[PDB]
Amino acid sequence: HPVSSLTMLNDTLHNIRTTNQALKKELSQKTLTKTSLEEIALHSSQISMDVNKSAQLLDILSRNEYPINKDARELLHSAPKEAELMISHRELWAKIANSINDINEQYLKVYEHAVSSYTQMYQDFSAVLSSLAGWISPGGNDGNSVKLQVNSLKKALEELKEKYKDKPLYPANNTVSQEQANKWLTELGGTIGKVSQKNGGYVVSINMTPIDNMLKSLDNLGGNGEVVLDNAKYQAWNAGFSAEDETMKNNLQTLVQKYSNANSIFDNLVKVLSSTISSS
Amino acid sequence: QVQLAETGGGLAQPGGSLRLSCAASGFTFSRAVMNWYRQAPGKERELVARIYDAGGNGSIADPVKGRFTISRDNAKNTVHLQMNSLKPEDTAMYVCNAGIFDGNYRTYWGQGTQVTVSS
Repeated sequence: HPVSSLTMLNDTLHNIRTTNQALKKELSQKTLTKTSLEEIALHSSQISMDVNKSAQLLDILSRNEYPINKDARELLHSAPKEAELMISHRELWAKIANSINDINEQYLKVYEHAVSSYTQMYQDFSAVLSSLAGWISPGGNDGNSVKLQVNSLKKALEELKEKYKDKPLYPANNTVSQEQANKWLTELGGTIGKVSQKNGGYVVSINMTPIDNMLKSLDNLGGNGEVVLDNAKYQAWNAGFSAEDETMKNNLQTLVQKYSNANSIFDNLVKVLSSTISSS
Repeated sequence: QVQLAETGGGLAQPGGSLRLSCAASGFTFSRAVMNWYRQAPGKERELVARIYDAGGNGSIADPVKGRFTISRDNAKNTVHLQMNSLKPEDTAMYVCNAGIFDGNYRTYWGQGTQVTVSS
């Protein structure tokens, strides 16, 4: 009864689900450190590795025209819609190979890169937050006032925008049509991303409006380079500044949830496919 | 508006596998021979695989015979390149291409997808 290709497929599919469990846990944290992006990249690489071997094995079953019985073909209807699954054995095995490989490249890994790009932006922004305390010192004439290095902070925020002006949420490489970019814009979030023309194509860039709002807020504080704020004007500025930071924290959390939920849809496919192999 | 979107390249270990995808739109898919080419750094662009009838195995170039295979899905207007037993020599910029016979002979290329094989 055993067939080497089906044996390895079942083992490979099982390893994907095991990696999926570890990735769900990593995305279930509350703060993605730089070790977090390293762990994600590890799991994503292991998924791709096993997905690519599964495709090779399914490809063998296709070219050798191994039969898929009527039972195994019914289990496949349980596949999630995102997988896009009376045709021949050869054709169906091939469509399964395409399905599992394409849902990884065109769906799961799209959310992964969107998380990685935005995470890096927020980590670089957190590096600016670490330096904020040193840009705030007592006002010379009033112990309840503060002096803020507006230009120093402004400089860092402008360079943060430059550092990510060419690192889009989607796609990781090349460009896409305007229509395709707008599909993933409305999917990821219109306030999290922004469609931009790269060079005749289009990408979904990181929406840096919160940084822009911070910068417009700084400009409205008054000129000179340094500014002195009474306790009230400082609490008002810092309140808006902290709100923008929490907006970015929320945006990241939104992308992590979409990535995590996409991994579950991916996991559902693997679960269905494994049941199909157990009946072939 | 002919378009050829490619997906699925990247890094791979020697001996590993990859399945590149080429999704086509803007022309009558039945009047098009679909090809995969590749170009290593400093070398010339060379053919990899070529398929028209989705029911067969198409044609595979010599440097990848017995390792690469190609398939076609006429319902989705796609062709896939199953790259097995990868070698560092396979490192190149892979790009799909359509040869369209329609009164004139026209051919279109995609943006390409990088494939790097290394430990």
